[PDB]
Amino acid sequence: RGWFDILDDWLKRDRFVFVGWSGILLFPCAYLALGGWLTGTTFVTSWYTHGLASSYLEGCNFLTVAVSTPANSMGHSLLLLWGPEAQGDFTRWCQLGGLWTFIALHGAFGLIGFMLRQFEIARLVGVRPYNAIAFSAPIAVFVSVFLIYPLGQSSWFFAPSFGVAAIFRFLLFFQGFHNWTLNPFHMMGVAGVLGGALLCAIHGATVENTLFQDGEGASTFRAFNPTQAEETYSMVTANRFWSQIFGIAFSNKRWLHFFMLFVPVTGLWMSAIGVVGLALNLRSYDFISQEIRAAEDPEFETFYTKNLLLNEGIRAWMAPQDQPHENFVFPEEVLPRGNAL
Amino acid sequence: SYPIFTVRWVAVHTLAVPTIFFLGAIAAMQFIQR
Amino acid sequence: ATNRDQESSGFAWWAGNARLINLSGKLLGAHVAHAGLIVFWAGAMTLFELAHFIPEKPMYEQGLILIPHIATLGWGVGPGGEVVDTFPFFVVGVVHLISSAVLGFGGVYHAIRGPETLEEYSSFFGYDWKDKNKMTTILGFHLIVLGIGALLLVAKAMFFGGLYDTWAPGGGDVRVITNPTLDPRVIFGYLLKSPFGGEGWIVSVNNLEDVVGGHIWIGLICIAGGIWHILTTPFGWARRAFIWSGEAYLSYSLGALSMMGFIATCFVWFNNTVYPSEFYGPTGPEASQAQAMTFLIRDQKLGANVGSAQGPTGLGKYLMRSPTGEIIFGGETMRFWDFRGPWLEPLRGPNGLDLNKIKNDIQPWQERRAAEYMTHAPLGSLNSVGGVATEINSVNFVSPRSWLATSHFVLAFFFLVGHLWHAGRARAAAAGFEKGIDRESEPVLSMPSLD
Amino acid sequence: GTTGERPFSDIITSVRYWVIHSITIPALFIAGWLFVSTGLAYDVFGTPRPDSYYAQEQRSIPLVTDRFEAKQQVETFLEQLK
Amino acid sequence: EVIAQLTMIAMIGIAGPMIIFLLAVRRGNL
Amino acid sequence: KLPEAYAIFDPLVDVLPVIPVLFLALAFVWQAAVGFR
Amino acid sequence: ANLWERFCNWVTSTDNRLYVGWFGVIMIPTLLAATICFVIAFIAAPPVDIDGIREPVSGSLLYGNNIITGAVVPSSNAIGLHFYPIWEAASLDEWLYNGGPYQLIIFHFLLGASCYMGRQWELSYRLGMRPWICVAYSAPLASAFAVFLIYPIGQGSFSDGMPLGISGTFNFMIVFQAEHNILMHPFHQLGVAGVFGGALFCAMHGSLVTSSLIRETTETESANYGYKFGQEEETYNIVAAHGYFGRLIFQYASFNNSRSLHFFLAAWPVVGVWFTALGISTMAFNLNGFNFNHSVIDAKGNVINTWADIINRANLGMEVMHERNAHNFPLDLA
Amino acid sequence: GGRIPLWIVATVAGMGVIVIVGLFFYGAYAGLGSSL
Amino acid sequence: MTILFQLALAALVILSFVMVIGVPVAYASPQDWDRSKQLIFLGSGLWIALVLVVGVLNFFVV
Ligand code: CLA
Ligand code: CLA
Ligand code: CLA
Ligand code: CLA
Ligand SMILES: CC1=C(/C=C/C(C)=C/C=C/C(C)=C/C=C/C=C(C)/C=C/C=C(C)/C=C/C2=C(C)CCCC2(C)C)C(C)(C)CCC1
Ligand SMILES: CC1=C(/C=C/C(C)=C/C=C/C(C)=C/C=C/C=C(C)/C=C/C=C(C)/C=C/C2=C(C)CCCC2(C)C)C(C)(C)CCC1
Ligand SMILES: CC1=C(/C=C/C(C)=C/C=C/C(C)=C/C=C/C=C(C)/C=C/C=C(C)/C=C/C2=C(C)CCCC2(C)C)C(C)(C)CCC1
Ligand SMILES: CC1=C(/C=C/C(C)=C/C=C/C(C)=C/C=C/C=C(C)/C=C/C=C(C)/C=C/C2=C(C)CCCC2(C)C)C(C)(C)CCC1
Ligand SMILES: CCCCCCCCCCCCCCCCCC(=O)O
Ligand SMILES: [Cl-]
Ligand SMILES: [Cl-]
Ligand SMILES: [Fe+2]
Repeated sequence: RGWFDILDDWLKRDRFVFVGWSGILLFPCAYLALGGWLTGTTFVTSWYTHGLASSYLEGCNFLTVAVSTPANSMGHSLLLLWGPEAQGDFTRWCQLGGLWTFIALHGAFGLIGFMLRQFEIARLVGVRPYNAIAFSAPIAVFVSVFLIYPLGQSSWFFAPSFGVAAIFRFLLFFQGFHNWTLNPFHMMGVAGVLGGALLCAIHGATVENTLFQDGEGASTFRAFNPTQAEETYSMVTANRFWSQIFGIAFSNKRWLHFFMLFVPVTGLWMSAIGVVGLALNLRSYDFISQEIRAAEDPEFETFYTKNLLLNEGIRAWMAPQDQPHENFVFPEEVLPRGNAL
Repeated sequence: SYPIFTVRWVAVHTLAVPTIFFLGAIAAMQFIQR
Repeated sequence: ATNRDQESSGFAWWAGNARLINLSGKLLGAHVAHAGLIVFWAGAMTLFELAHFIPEKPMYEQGLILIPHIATLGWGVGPGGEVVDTFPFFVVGVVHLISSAVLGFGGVYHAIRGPETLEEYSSFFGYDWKDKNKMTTILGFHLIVLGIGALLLVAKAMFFGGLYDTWAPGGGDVRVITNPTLDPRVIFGYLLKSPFGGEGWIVSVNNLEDVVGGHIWIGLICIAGGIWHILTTPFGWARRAFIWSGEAYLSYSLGALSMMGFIATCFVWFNNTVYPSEFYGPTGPEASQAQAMTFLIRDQKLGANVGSAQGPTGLGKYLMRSPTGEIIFGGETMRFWDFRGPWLEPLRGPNGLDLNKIKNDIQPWQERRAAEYMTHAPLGSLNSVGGVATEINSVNFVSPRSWLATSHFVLAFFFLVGHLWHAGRARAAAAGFEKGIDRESEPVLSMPSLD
Repeated sequence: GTTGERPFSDIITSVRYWVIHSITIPALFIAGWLFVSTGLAYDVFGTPRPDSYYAQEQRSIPLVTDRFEAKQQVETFLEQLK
Repeated sequence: EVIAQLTMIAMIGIAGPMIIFLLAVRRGNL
Repeated sequence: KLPEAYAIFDPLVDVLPVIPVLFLALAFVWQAAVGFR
Repeated sequence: ANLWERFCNWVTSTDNRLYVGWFGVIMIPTLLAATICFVIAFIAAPPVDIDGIREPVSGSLLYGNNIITGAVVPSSNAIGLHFYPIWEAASLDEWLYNGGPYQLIIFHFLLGASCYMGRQWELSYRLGMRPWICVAYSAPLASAFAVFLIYPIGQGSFSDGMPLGISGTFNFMIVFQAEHNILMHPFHQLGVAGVFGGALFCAMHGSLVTSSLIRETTETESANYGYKFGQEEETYNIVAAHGYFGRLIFQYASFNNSRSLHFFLAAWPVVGVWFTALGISTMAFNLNGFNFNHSVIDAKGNVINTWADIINRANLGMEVMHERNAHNFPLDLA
Repeated sequence: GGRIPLWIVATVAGMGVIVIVGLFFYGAYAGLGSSL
Repeated sequence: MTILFQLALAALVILSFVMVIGVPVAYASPQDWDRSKQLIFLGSGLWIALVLVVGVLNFFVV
């Protein structure tokens, strides 16, 4: 048997941690994305790219550490360690934001590896690959938000930085500049995520409260044998209950579990499409008819106009420090402010 | 009996050993004064 | 050897205290030992507070929740709420801490060495949950103990030195209460007050005579009810309406405690009589009113006619009318015009704030208190950065009123969940399907289809 | 079933395990401690110590504003701290 | 100082596990 | 501040309030000792 | 049999197409009242002086809104927490101006949804079920109480309750972030874990059961026809699904017990949403998110900004602009 | 092979994480990051 | 009595720490059923006495 068939044998051994052909891509890239984040949040600054401290070493805590995006002046440089910016100098690579592209790009290939892993294992064990299919939604989000979005903008600077508070800043940037809450693709995404959590809770609670008495203990967990043939809960009682409480109910267990796949996967795919639009500043920012009316009628006020005033506050108060390379100087007198505050 | 060096062994030590190192770095940082 | 594993008791370790349901003696131990933990905390915590207490800072700048309760009862405090003797705080602290040891001892005794069940050692201490006569007898005794406790507060107020009275002339003082309110039109009128704005149900109690009088009523009511229940057994209608089991009784009490937690949450947030702002800091409404007062004072000192000053909206910048016409402070604090407090009420006339009193009679002590309370509003971060969320680090402050309201909302909420959890379980178990649906007699299967 | 590796419950309760790791764990910890206490992590990664974010009298941030001259820009900001 | 605090809470903290440990040696009624 | 007589016990008083949570933790040390039976 | 007992049998009958029940006796009128008022108000209510400053906000479709911008607007700040039933107004016109529909709707709705929860307990008892579905619903229910009831209580006004509209919700969220830094609060961070994880585990579970459906159909027909309502046998192979998922991660990171798996699905989102509801309810009393503003300073004392300071700049823009005409004094203390 | 009881190793492991965490929370109040 | 009020108190502290560990262990080793029941009796009475002693001495050092 050829050397290829023997390597195949070893890669597909049943061991504690399955490896597979997909592992040659997955494990190096996943470990290095993870490792680069831990390394950067622990030891690396964002002083030269953002004017920010960003590491434990500098006195940040778990919420405020980040591996921050490269400076706007880097454009969309791959920021290779050996490329023209760092010129092989590791220390200068860190200071210029190289760990961001390092993590983003190894993370991208690591996600590819994870999906291939899902295909590989599904094939060997003999199951259908719906789990791989479902993981397309996390991938579409990661690609749309961390890659496509900055590629449409001026630079990687405006991608999300890898940190807790840094992502919160990203959220508020999207409100203030993109009016992203008003975007129907985001709204569908919200529905799919909140709807998914809903399905998760309601399906778990329904099963747990239509169980059959299959043992005599008050702890009902032990009355389940993974190899039993019989359903462990009553589809029929569950159906009656929800039919009479809510008016409709599931009657088909296969549809129910396919729906649980469909809802959040579809939601995340919709949100990814909206962010591709925002890559180009193709926002759902305004309603023209409201703006025409409001411009002419100073007594016309809605919650839509109230929220644009907030956005306008976000943009002017956050821009000088958030986009330090623009050298925005906004004297006190130009800042938008309501009375007193 | 069992093996003691496995793929698993490498996986755990690939994570475990940098984790301890990093923790000692972070502990030391709590005593940095400005 | 009894219960103590899953195979024999029916409950896994993570539900292990359910193994105690029919082991009255070990169960007695658990309750007493847990009472030890409560009394311990009251003791240890008071000593901690006392060790960390600086008498010249306000109590509410020091993270104190228990010393304020002791001070409110008239101990260690003088006029204005100044602390004059810390020894009583020490005594309260030490006596609870000592007492927890004896409770601890008796609880560990009953839980470990004492008899696992009591019903054979004596028919008085032993009980069956289904014995409705015995359960009301225990309820009866505990009602009497509660009525006694309410009358101890009365004893403290009327005979043993009085209570701190934030409303007392001259900035507040300890005061013996000699004429408690007994008129039930006042006392039970509080219970029929609406809980909405300007009314506030029982949270609106604003004088210590009503407070002492209500505890006279409640002490006597609890004592009379205790005797009632010792001597009676539940009527047929009550028998048919309730579930009679250990778990059901638990669930009834969890519902009660939940209700009480939500009430306490609102008490500490709104009421500045039994939670004096001298000790707990201003209420949210109080601090917001104090701001308008502060800048009214400043601007009037500069020469502004504050009564005729039209603000940007057309409403008064400083003063406006509430929707029933009372004169009140303007701006966003218009929502808080139901606020009443001793620093403000001297400016109040029959139509609300009196402009003649505002122009002429504001004393320096009112300006000081308004400035103090404005700058100790109960707003702050979880890491105790005082102020609005956009404030910079500097002031290390979160109001005791926030700590006490937030904690007890969370507690009250989870105890409502516990009520629903145990109440539903007690119903299911009494009817026999708490462990699941019987495959051989699934009730839905014997029902006509819906359509 | 089981994939043949030694059970973790077995290794971590074993004395050979704690013999090896009573040394190795604390040794790694001290190494990480020393990495920072020596000041070495500052120089590996280029992270300012508390005294080297700004020059004494300057209030501007040393932002890199050029792509290909950026490494040289950073080196120039570092010399202006001496 | 903070020494005494930590020495105190070190001793209190060990007290719990000791009880368990002692009863396990003496094959007590855990 | 405590009375000066008791000041030597200040560090002990500082740590007493955490004791009740050690009980909750002790329950788990105990159940591990009995294997969560 | 007497009228009362026939009525009681009907109320609690398990044969009604929709269960009524004693909780339903209150739920039905209160939900109808709230639903009818909401629909009429959303379409046709005139502008409402939400902030009490005689600046009416138009919320209804006939007064120039669309579905996204329309709302039933919260009642006037001048009212605060006072009860404002229709009969307390001099006229319907006054009641509409001051935002009375909002109180009527939210009170009937909270009452009706609490009884919805009790009704879930009640039917589960009549059917011989276990009783805790209602506990799962307590998580969304508590969330509704927080934004319509608790947060107004703590802040002193229903005018700061959540508006009944799409853009009004966004307004509520933005102002909340400015005044409480909710993103930096761990109970909201727990809520996000709850809902992201809930969606994750929803898709995981659906995909693993779908992956391991037993072949019962041909390629022409829907695989859904291989399951028959009421069938005694399971339609998928959980051992196979465990075999796939155990290898994807490792064996013990995978569930073999269906009951444990489904309890986990119930528990994760419910707990997370309990925490986020408790987040709103405790920020209602101004115990706000973590404040790391100017937490890092250098050897001289210069402030070294972190990402927390950048969040604070956005927060400040929200703060200084919201309700731009409503503040006369420099601190926005509620 | 099992010489050392699991419950002992768990408690010791447990108390070791408490201390490291505790230290990190101490550090939020002292030195870098304390605002002081 | 100063230094000796502090000696009563640290006596009390010490005895408490011994009672805290010893009482539960005693109670759950019914091997030492009778041997030990005399000791807790002594310990308990001695504890109550130290508390009383510390309580009166307080009013000579407070
Ligand atoms: C911890 C307190 C406590 C508890 C748990 C009980 C429990 C009990 N009592 Mg006792 N009771 C108590 C204190 C208590 N009592 C005191 C202090 C007194 C003296 C006043 C009495 C006087 C008393 C009498 C006279 C009777 C009972 C009875 C009963 C039984 C039925 C109660 C019932 O139906 O619930 C409540 C259920 C109801 C249906 C009550 C009415 C429901 C409405 C909606 C409540 C609204 C009115 C409310 C009473 C006040 C409004 C306040 C509101 C603003 C919050 C039950 C064993 C009955 C029994 O069987 O006696 C042997 C009985 O007849 N009790
Ligand atoms: C699957 C593993 C894997 C993958 C996919 C990547 C992928 C990447 N790494 Mg990472 N890396 C890895 C492992 C991996 N790395 C490991 C193990 C380490 C530690 C040693 C690193 C350390 C590391 C650093 C330090 C950096 C990267 C960088 C990069 C990026 C640029 C790589 C590049 O240009 O390669 C160029 C090389 C190739 C594409 C391989 C060419 C292969 C041959 C020569 C083709 C010849 C064809 C031949 C004629 C036909 C033969 C046929 C056959 C039958 C024989 C890319 C995202 C850079 C980065 O992230 O910058 C932002 C960077 O700076 N990597
Ligand atoms: C307030 C907290 C509290 C209290 C009072 C109790 C009390 C009790 N539990 Mg519960 N339990 C708790 C929390 C609590 N538990 C938690 C958090 C869990 C989950 C981990 C459990 C899980 C659980 C299970 C699984 C079981 C119990 C059982 C029991 C009972 C017998 C235990 C036994 O034999 O111990 C034996 C243990 C020992 C002898 C070890 C020493 C323990 C002592 C008490 C230490 C005391 C130290 C203290 C400092 C002494 C100072 C004395 C001083 C005053 C002089 C007892 C009444 C058992 C039961 O119901 O029996 C039928 C049982 O099976 N519990
Ligand atoms: C509500 C709590 C409670 C209850 C119902 C019981 C019930 C019982 N205990 Mg336990 N016990 C408790 C608490 C409790 N005990 C505590 C706290 C301790 C530690 C001091 C003990 C220690 C203990 C032991 C060592 C023994 C019992 C025994 C008994 C049984 C008979 C007791 C008897 O008849 O004495 C009658 C009671 C008296 C003669 C004294 C009555 C006067 C009381 C104590 C004064 C009231 C104090 C006041 C209300 C509290 C505030 C004071 C404050 C200023 C400090 C009975 C099952 C016995 C047993 O199980 O037999 C094997 C036994 O030997 N108990
Ligand atoms: C980047 C880079 C690289 C690599 C690196 C790596 C690979 C690293 C790794 C690293 C690592 C691998 C690290 C780790 C660390 C860890 C840590 C830092 C941890 C910590 C943790 C903690 C702290 C936690 C704990 C806890 C808590 C907190 C609570 C709950 C519980 C518990 C216990 C879990 C190289 C060479 C290529 C070069 C270039 C660049
Ligand atoms: C049963 C059980 C349990 C529980 C237990 C409990 C809960 C207990 C309690 C106990 C207790 C509750 C105890 C107590 C104790 C106390 C003490 C022991 C005290 C003492 C005191 C003193 C010693 C003092 C002194 C002093 C003074 C006098 C002054 C100042 C200073 C000082 C503080 C030093 C558990 C869960 C674990 C497990 C199972 C079983
Ligand atoms: C002290 C005081 C006072 C007074 C107080 C009083 C006099 C009170 C009373 C109280 C009361 C007098 C209360 C009561 C309550 C009641 C309740 C809370 C009820 C409940 C009910 C229930 C829960 C029922 C249920 C049911 C039904 C309905 C049907 C069938 C089934 C059952 C039975 C379950 C005042 C404010 C002046 C001031 C301050 C202090
Ligand atoms: C008052 C007083 C006193 C008393 C004291 C006492 C009462 C004590 C107690 C103590 C205690 C009471 C303690 C305990 C401790 C405990 C602990 C230290 C635990 C921990 C735990 C852990 C670490 C866990 C782990 C684990 C396991 C076991 C299993 C599962 C998993 C885990 C990992 C969770 C004295 C004498 C000082 C004198 C002075 C005064
Ligand atoms: C596909 C897998 C890719 C793995 C890549 C590993 C890369 C590690 C090598 C780093 C070498 C940097 C030194 C070169 C500097 C040259 C700069 C210059 O010529 O100006
Ligand atoms: Cl606004
Ligand atoms: Cl204002
Ligand atoms: Fe399922």
